[PDB]
Amino acid sequence: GAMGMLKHISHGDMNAASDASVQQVIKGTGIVKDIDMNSKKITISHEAIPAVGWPAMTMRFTFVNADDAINALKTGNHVDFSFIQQGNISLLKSINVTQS
Repeated sequence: GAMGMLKHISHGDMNAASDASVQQVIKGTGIVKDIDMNSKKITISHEAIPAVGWPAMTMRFTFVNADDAINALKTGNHVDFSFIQQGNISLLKSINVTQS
């Protein structure tokens, strides 16, 4: 053996953490069918999302904020998006134009 080990990596730190956030923002893609800003729902005709197990069909994703993206993008445009499953309520987390 060869004595004289070199401490390259060390902590010198005292912390503790215990979490694994499994609430992943469920991203899909589809074409904007309608945006009802009065009813606060973006109706996106979405392609097959295997994550939730919803095939190629339309769905109203309810949005928290009428964002620059939401306001500038409209019916006929192909977007990507992100949402969560709040019971049966699809609460739209984010929505981006996939080609720009």
